[PDB]
Amino acid sequence: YKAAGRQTSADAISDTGVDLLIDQEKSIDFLVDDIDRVQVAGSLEAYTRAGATAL
Amino acid sequence: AFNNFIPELWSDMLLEEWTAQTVFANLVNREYEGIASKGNVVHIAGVVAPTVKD
Repeated sequence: YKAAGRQTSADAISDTGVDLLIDQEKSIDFLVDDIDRVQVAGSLEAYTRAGATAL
Repeated sequence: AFNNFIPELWSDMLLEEWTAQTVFANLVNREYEGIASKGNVVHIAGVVAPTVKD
């Protein structure tokens, strides 16, 4: 304020910004064959849990 | 001297042999003893996970 004589004038304010882009879209997609579902030793629902764990 | 009337003595207990404490059969998994009631092989299978696609 002292170097300015004793003058003051008002500045314009401004902003910065960043974009959160929601640009990721990812998928799981697999077949459970009915012949395999019948012929295997037990439940295949562990593959639905594996798909969820992968995402 | 008493060549005939002084006994020799035996202990009635055998000394049992000193042997290692067994531990491993209590530490490993026993779950397949349910299925292994017959046959000479157990097959165990594991999941391969589905791949995430973009």
